[PDB]
Amino acid sequence: GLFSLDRSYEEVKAAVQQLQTITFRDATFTIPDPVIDQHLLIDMKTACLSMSMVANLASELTMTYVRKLALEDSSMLLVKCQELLMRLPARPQHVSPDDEIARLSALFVMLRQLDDLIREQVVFTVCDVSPDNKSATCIFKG
Amino acid sequence: RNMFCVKPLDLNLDRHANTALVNAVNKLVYTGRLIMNVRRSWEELERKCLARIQERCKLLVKELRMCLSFDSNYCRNILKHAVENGD
Repeated sequence: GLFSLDRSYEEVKAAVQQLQTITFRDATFTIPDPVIDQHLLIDMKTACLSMSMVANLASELTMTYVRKLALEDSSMLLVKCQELLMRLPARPQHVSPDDEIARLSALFVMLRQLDDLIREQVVFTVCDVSPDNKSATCIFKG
Repeated sequence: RNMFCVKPLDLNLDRHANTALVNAVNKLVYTGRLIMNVRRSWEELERKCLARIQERCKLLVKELRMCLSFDSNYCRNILKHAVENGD
């Protein structure tokens, strides 16, 4: 849905084709009928608002951690995530733990807002499998 | 030396060293010390002037006292005022 905004009809076609196919636990499943109605439009609106509030709330410490780690650490995790990112000692010019904790609490609220878009409600929790994987004994969570 | 030509120009405080609070404190203590110095010098010159003019009034009255004439008495009466204030 987000990618559909300001991309050509055929570009969105190709993106929908590739994002449709999911591989999970050595079996591949396909989503039927991914269609951008108003029901997805509400989710897009709240995703944009949540991202913008995350960006506005995040402090310079939070922003600059990635850059500072990259200057003095190297790992597949770090190089991979920095390859996903844009390209561009000294003391931190503002330091206040109380401001930082207030800001982190608000950012936690916003990150909960954004997570609830993809987070489904748990209905059962499993603790058993029939070895043929036809049935399980579960605790109901509703 | 000369409290009339104020030169507060000591702005040279680079940001890489010291925490921001110490930078602020150094600027503040500089300005405060400038104010204190100028006020102290002013007061010392004021009191020197008052002491010198009081001494001169004393000596000149002592000298004019020796003759009792209208002019001499008039001058003594003028010098008789206390001069321990700017006014």
